[PDB]
Amino acid sequence: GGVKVERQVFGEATKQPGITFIAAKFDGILGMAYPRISVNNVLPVFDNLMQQKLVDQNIFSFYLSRDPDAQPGGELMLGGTDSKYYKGSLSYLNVTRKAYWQVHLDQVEVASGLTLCKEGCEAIVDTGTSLMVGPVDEVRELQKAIGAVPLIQGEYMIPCEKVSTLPAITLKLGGKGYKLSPEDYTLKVSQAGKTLCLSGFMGMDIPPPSGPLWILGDVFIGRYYTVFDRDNNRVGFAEAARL
Amino acid sequence: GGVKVERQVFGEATKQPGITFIAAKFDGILGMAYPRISVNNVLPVFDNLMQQKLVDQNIFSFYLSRDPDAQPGGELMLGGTDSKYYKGSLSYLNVTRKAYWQVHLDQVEVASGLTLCKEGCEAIVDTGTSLMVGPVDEVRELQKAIGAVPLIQGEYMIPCEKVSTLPAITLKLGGKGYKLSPEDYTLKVSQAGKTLCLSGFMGMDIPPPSGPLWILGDVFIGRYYTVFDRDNNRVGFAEAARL
Amino acid sequence: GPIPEVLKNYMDAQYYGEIGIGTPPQCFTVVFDTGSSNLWVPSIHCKLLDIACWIHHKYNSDKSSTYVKNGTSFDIHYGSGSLSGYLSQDTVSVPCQS
Amino acid sequence: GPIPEVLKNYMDAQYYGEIGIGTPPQCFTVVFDTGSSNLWVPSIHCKLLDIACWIHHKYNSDKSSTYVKNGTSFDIHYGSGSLSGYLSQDTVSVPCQS
Ligand SMILES: COc1cc(Br)c(C(=O)N[C@@H](Cc2cccc(Oc3ccccc3)c2)[C@@H](O)CN(CCc2ccc(Cl)cc2Cl)C(=O)CCN2C(=O)c3ccccc3C2=O)cc1OC
Ligand SMILES: COc1cc(Br)c(C(=O)N[C@@H](Cc2cccc(Oc3ccccc3)c2)[C@@H](O)CN(CCc2ccc(Cl)cc2Cl)C(=O)CCN2C(=O)c3ccccc3C2=O)cc1OC
Ligand SMILES: *[C@@H]1O[C@H](CO)[C@@H](O[C@@H]2O[C@H](CO)[C@@H](O[C@@H]3O[C@H](CO[C@H]4O[C@H](CO)[C@@H](O)[C@H](O)[C@@H]4O)[C@@H](O)[C@H](O)[C@@H]3O)[C@H](O)[C@H]2NC(C)=O)[C@H](O)[C@H]1NC(C)=O
Ligand SMILES: *[C@@H]1O[C@H](CO)[C@@H](O[C@@H]2O[C@H](CO)[C@@H](O[C@@H]3O[C@H](CO[C@H]4O[C@H](CO)[C@@H](O)[C@H](O)[C@@H]4O)[C@@H](O)[C@H](O)[C@@H]3O)[C@H](O)[C@H]2NC(C)=O)[C@H](O)[C@H]1NC(C)=O
Ligand SMILES: *[C@@H]1O[C@H](CO)[C@@H](O)[C@H](O)[C@H]1NC(C)=O
Ligand SMILES: *[C@@H]1O[C@H](CO)[C@@H](O)[C@H](O)[C@H]1NC(C)=O
Repeated sequence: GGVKVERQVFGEATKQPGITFIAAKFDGILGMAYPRISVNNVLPVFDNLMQQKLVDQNIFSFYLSRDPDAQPGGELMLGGTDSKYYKGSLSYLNVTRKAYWQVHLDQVEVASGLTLCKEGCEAIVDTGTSLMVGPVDEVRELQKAIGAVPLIQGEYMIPCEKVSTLPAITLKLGGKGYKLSPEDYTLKVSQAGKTLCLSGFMGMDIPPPSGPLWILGDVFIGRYYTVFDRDNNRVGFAEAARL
Repeated sequence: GGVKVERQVFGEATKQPGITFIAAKFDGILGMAYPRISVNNVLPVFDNLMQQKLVDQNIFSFYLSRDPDAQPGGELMLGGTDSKYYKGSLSYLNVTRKAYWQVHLDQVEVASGLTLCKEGCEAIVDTGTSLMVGPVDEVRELQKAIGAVPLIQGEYMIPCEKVSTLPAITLKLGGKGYKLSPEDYTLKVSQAGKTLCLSGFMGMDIPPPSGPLWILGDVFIGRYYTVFDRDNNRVGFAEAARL
Repeated sequence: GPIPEVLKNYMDAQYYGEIGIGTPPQCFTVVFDTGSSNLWVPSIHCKLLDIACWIHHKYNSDKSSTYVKNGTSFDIHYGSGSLSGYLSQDTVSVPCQS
Repeated sequence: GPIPEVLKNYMDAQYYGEIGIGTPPQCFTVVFDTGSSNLWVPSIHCKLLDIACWIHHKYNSDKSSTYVKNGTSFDIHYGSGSLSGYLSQDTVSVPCQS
């Protein structure tokens, strides 16, 4: 039991320079934002699917496991939600700008007292970004508060023995608090008995027309089961089921 | 039944930039040339082995399969030759310069009549180079004769339907002819039903103190079982066993 | 009613699932990316020596009975990378269903 | 008498065999390269995020009873690439013999 989106226009890649496409364990990318930002004005997969009336609810939801070894690694539900991957009830935010899955982020507060996005800002919910992304200047100051050292390309490191004593980061969305604990916003990249704790916050300034933007990435979605509603142009969050 | 070379000084690599080390299916490199070109004047593995008297004959030989699917892919014999991987009897050339495994190459003749290394030149026998390497100017002219098109980084392409009708290349070493057929000097890089014929000759100028040099690589060794003699500082060749 | 699509999780850095393109379907793993709106996969018409082309699954139009030629050039610029090729039209299956 | 060492052949482009470094031996695949005279393997002291470090087998001095510290910096420049690190001393087994 699957779904078949006929007459779908896609790209046949002939040139993929840079290390990104050598580092990628996947073959390509299935874009799931709005037709608005589609390259060569190609109708998106979910858009063509909605048009062929292959779903009763024009929504798609994501469960992302935060345990690499946990099976399955995640689940995309097309045409509904999966209640067994989330706890409690969904909380919705409206899409501001219908290009990316953009929402209004009220503020980012650190338990130590530090405040970023102090008077509100714009954020996108991006499944294809592993980390939380914030502006260079705001993230540098955030990483001073957690005591993380600079690494490369806007990334940071924390000595794992310090991770437990770190403060909680809270993201205010729809007037509601979205708490990420130190464990939630730090990646434990382990191999051969060597463990390196990587900050789940990255410093990158997105330039206009697109930005500035915060990117709520896999760090956030992994903690909060996300619902993408094209019927009502809203985003849903619920604490994701975990062990 | 193996061999244990004690107190061996090696490198613990911490930085490996460039795509080479991402493209490599191996972990490192065990250098087998003379102590003369050893970085940080570290005693080589075969040199320390000879000193610990772990072999009766201070020689090592290589069998390299030219069928990727053929098992084993090759065989290194430490302290002898493997008569079951070569046909007939060994032919020896003396090492000119005892740094690389350098020999005098009398000439390179193409059956079409073209001659490269016309009045003799210097060549190294290098197991860690896949292709035959020659000077940029001489190889460009050689690839005109085989009708091969330029690709990138001194490499070339031949349409596979043309490969069979190509001329034989002969390398004169120790006054003896070393014939490579079109199939011997062209790599059939196949995948997903797509076949790309790659020239086994690459154009690269090695600068002094090292060069200029020709590199007799895996293309040559795969056809001719090679013996490396540190006792008598010579190189042996015999037609390798094939099906 | 709803279509479940299992995702693989590589080191909490990359989440991807399996799709199909063609009749009969050719399988590819893709990132269902909410930060973009295009769909692309490697072509059989890429350089075999290019690390990115070789190590991934390539789409072959000749193996598909539902393929519709387009040919329009495309270029995509993501946060972490750039790629180029050409456009094609075919059926997309979710999951692959071989 | 003579020690046979089986080699793997990857696409007629790379030939490599298995060796051991340490007591007990830690296995690594190496290119027995006649065009060079040094021996090196990836260290456990390399950046986990660096593609080359992660995807290969790393040597760990702490797991070896025969390891002798050196520490001298090294830099190697091959035809196709460059690497750096530091020198160490230990027993090398051919083949690995775990
Ligand atoms: C370390 O953490 C990460 C950091 C980043 Br920045 C990404 C990332 O590039 N994600 C891509 C998807 C993708 C592509 C290629 C490879 C991928 O995975 C790998 C990555 C590395 C190695 C191996 C695999 C993932 C988009 O989801 C980001 N986005 C939207 C947000 C955004 C918006 C705007 C701008 Cl400027 C920049 C950004 Cl990051 C995009 O790439 C947007 C691309 N884009 C459009 O689609 C578009 C349409 C119209 C106008 C302008 C644009 C535009 O810039 C991923 C990360 O880990 C997974
Ligand atoms: C496409 O065909 C190929 C082309 C080349 Br050029 C090589 C290659 O670099 N071989 C290296 C070994 C090696 C290292 C790292 C990776 C390897 O494998 C991969 C490669 C790509 C992707 C994945 C894996 C292999 C040496 O065997 C070459 N040599 C001696 C000759 C030579 C001699 C001199 C000079 Cl300038 C240049 C050369 Cl090519 C060397 O690298 C020599 C290094 N070197 C010394 O050792 C030395 C000591 C003292 C002074 C100077 C030198 C010196 O330059 C390999 C090829 O396919 C396998
Ligand atoms: C190859 O496939 C392409 C589609 O994947 C074909 O080109 C595109 O065709 C679609 C419709 O199928 C067009 O989309 C419409 O665009 C209008 C207007 O938006 C934009 O139009 C112009 C086009 O020149 C563009 O430059 C502007 O920026 C506009 O924003 C919308 O109102 C519609 O709702 C719909 O989205 C694409 O515009 C068109 N693209 C191009 C580049 O022309 C193409 O024809 C196919 N080729 C072959 C040979 O079959
Ligand atoms: C770390 O290990 C290193 C060895 O792997 C140690 O340094 C090297 O030690 C060897 C002997 O074990 C020396 O080799 C000898 O060199 C002489 C002369 O050749 C060169 O000598 C100088 C050295 O400064 C060099 O600069 C010149 O270019 C000469 O060509 C030969 O005649 C011998 O036969 C033998 O090969 C190395 O020279 C030496 N290297 C260095 C850089 O000093 C090192 O001591 C160890 N470190 C620790 C802390 O234990
Ligand atoms: C979203 O829009 C609806 C109207 O369509 C409104 O009832 C709701 O309060 C809005 N919520 C937010 C968070 O903007
Ligand atoms: C190699 O040197 C030996 C003397 O050690 C000599 O008999 C032989 O003819 C030489 N052969 C070549 C090819 O140089």
